[PDB]
Amino acid sequence: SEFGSMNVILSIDQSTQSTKVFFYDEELNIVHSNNLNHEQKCLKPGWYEHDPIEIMTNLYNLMNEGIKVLKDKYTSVIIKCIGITNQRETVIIWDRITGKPLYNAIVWLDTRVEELVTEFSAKYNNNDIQKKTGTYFNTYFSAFKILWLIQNNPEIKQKIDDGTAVIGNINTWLIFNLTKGNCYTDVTNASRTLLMDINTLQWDEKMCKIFNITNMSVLPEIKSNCSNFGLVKSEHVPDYLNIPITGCIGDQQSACIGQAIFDEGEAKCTYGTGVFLLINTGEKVVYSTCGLITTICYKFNDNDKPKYALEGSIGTAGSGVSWLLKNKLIDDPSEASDIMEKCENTTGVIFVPAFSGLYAPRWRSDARASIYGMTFNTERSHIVRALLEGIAFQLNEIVDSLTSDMGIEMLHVLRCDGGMTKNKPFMQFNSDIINTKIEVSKYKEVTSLGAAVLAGLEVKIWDSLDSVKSLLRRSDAVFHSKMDDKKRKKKTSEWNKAVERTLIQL
Amino acid sequence: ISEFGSMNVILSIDQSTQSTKVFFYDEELNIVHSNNLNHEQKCLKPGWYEHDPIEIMTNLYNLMNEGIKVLKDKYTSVIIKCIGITNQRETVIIWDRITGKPLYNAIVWLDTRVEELVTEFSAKYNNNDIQKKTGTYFNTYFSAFKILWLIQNNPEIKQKIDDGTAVIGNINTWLIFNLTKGNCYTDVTNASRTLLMDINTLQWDEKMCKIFNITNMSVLPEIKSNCSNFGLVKSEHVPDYLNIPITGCIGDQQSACIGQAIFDEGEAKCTYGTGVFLLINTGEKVVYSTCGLITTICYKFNDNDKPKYALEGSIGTAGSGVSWLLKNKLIDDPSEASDIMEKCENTTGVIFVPAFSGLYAPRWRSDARASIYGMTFNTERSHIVRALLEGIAFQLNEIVDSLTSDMGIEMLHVLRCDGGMTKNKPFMQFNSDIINTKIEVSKYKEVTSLGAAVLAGLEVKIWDSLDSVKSLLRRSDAVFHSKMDDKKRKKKTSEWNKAVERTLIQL
Ligand SMILES: Nc1ncnc2c1ncn2[C@@H]1O[C@H](COP(=O)(O)OP(=O)(O)O)[C@@H](O)[C@H]1O
Ligand SMILES: Nc1ncnc2c1ncn2[C@@H]1O[C@H](COP(=O)(O)OP(=O)(O)O)[C@@H](O)[C@H]1O
Repeated sequence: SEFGSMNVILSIDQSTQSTKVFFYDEELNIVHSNNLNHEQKCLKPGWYEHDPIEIMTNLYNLMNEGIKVLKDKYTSVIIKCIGITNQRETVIIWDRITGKPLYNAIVWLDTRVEELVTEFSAKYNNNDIQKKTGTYFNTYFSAFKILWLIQNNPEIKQKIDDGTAVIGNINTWLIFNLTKGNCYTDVTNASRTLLMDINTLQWDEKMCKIFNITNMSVLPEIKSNCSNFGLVKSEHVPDYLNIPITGCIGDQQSACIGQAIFDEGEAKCTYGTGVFLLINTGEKVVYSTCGLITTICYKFNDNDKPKYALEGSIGTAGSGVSWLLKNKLIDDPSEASDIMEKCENTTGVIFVPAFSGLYAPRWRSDARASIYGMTFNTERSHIVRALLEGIAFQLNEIVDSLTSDMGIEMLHVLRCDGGMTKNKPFMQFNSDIINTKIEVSKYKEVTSLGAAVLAGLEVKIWDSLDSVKSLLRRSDAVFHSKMDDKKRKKKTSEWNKAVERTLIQL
Repeated sequence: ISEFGSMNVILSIDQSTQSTKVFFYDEELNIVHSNNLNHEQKCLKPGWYEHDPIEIMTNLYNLMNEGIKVLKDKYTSVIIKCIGITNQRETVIIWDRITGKPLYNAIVWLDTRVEELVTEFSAKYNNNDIQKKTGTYFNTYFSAFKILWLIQNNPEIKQKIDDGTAVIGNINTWLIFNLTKGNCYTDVTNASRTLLMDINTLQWDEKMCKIFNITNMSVLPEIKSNCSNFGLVKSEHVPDYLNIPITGCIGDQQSACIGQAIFDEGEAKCTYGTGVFLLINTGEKVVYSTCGLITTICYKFNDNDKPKYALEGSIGTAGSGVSWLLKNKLIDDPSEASDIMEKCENTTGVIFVPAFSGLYAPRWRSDARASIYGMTFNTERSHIVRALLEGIAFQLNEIVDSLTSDMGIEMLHVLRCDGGMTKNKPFMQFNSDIINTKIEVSKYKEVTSLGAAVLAGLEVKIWDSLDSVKSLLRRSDAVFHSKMDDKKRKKKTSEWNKAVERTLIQL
């Protein structure tokens, strides 16, 4: 119909929970979006799988309905290019010629490989693994899952050996189906497999040896984030025939592009159910001394030195707000904002909210949630505030660890997203204790945003990264530290003591 | 009007902190009638706590006169045979011996204006010699530091003590003085709560009075035994009571031991109310505590009798931990606490050291705070509520294990329990397990007025022997025996010990 010309960028965000499509214009407004859940298959405990075909069929459905919606509004709809971003680590093995999965996707959240990680960790110098791949052995990354498949599945062992299978992360799987055969990954995804030399950006021989990948040609070419990943040829999305796929990045790194985290000492934190952090380390490979992850932030082109990052997680810290709600200590999450406005301090109350142990730098799985310093005067308010403060303290320990390893004194910025960022009193406390400028982005959808940006740069939609930079840096709330260093030292040491009581062996 | 025949009764007066109660017991110890009246709890500035001695007296006369009218409007021949007095202890009044005017309000045991003096006097004296003399260290609760404060900030009180025309009395003395229009008496149990009595010889102490500026020892009432003739009622305020004998007198906590039939060594009572505190009968042995608990007099029936002794321990306002769960929405009603301990068999590793006001005896750590340990995302209101309740039991067990170690015994004969936490049977059962004791909950709520009726009736020979009353008094309404093996007790109390360690370790 009637409304004229419309040039768009398709950004696909294939998430854990669902599949999203965003149609961006070249000013980076969302002209249209939709999404579709897929089933989160948890068979026995610790298992977590996806139907790779369900995901693909959801994707086609979304692509086809989006373009009809756009074409029913505008006169000349042009989809210029396609950006792909995705749940990392999650792995599929399939048949190179029919494209049938030889098994479901095994999601990053899956832990059936826990016993193997223990075994292989007892046998190998985890220190040499960290130098090679940027991380110790773990249950999240793809390799131990690829291994489990090789060990409990004769067909997968055999078609890996004969060279007629493909081992792919979700991006590879998306691009292979859309282009009817192309076998690619990018640097950021490749870095989440346990198979890639973190220094040379190549599939690693010794790592594959460790993991029984006997034939290295089943692994897709590692491309850079901007690159030609092929043309759409699928007959499932007829309107998209011959449209170029031109950006590809893992979700967490995509959100760094959406948050314009481009230079060293620039960092982004998500405060959702999970609370985790990425610090851009410039062109320097920094290895952590406290067990945090060395990753690839991005590499735009083949000529570029890649930019590196450091990664840290405090698990599902935002679920401590759900736990206050279960125990009636608040009635609505919004009440947490209210409480931290009214309540200036906790009157000496400290909450070490280690419900699942303490993560980096301490690494203590045996730590539990502990509240200290209460009197008859203590109220829901004080306990709720302490919990929230306990989240900030954990986060500060990670920042103080990563910044110590990087040889810097302070973060340039911490760009923040997720639902806890609606709490401004809480944002302010994080700024105080960490000693950092905190900016909350203008955009919710920083993850799809980064893939659109990458895809648009590759086809030269904008004339330079600087053109997009100032668009991307728009903040919606800004925070500077209002706490003196003497008071920071005093509080974080009261925290340290409370963590000591929590951990001392008796 | 009044046609239901003959009625012989014992009057029991319970002059409490909060109010004044009258109980008319028959000689089967049924309550034929009771009534009561609040008096004002005066908290001027912080730490201060006073009563109007006249308001109390006037409440008492009002209750006495309305009770007897009620009885006389029902019965044909009402006979009030004797009167028993029990009372809030430690609370002190100084008055004029001849007019009976108070020279100042009563200063309630709960009052702490004397805190600086206790600190001073404690820096100066061997608190160890004080304990041997009086059964306790210096404190803000007992009468002497309040009598002292009065002497120091009040020239009239200093002067009329010096010249011999004033009386220093606990609430019993005050009651008996006004009722009999002049008699000046106390009993052994009240005397023991003044800081002025030799805990061994039952005499007012010279040296202790020296310490406290009681320059003239004749202002102190004669120490009587618990059964004794305290005088006849002569007051014209209660005309119907003229010439009725006052024949029992005891401090409230010791009266409850009499009502709970706590007569032999190794027999103990615990109250689980807002406050949670314990008394263990030590037989005829004066046992001094090695952990700062109080050596007191349980009772002495007659002048010929060797007194029976007790040990006393308090965990402060532990029952208020249940109010704190309610403020923080962790339960909706105290009754939900019983429900929770039925359903919830354990706390899945969760421990609550409920030290809201610090830890009392044996540890004595004012710097301890309330602390909760061992939680995961799976922890629920139930687990925290049960942990708190279990934390109360563990504190109590430390006190029992202290007192029993000083007494040279291995186990309590019984623990007779009262208060509203005793409606929670799963909680009573856990205390029985951890402390390792038989727990009996009495048939009677009103064990405090019960004891004074018993004492008054024995004095006038209403019953033929203490054994006559004993079996009546020992009626229980619930009984608990330990269902926990000693290996599990050792494992739990040692997990508790470690949690108290984390709470207290200095960093
Ligand atoms: N006003 C608030 N104050 C503190 N925490 C909040 C507030 N609102 C939401 N949260 C927490 O934020 C998380 C939800 O944020 P979101 O980013 O949508 O989660 P997810 O990462 O699961 O998508 C939950 O942990 C929730 O309890
Ligand atoms: N079912 C119960 N479980 C646990 N505690 C209870 C229960 N019912 C009442 N309580 C507590 O008992 C105390 C009240 O008992 P009571 O002996 O009447 O108090 P007080 O000593 O103030 O007169 C309060 O601490 C109250 O919260």
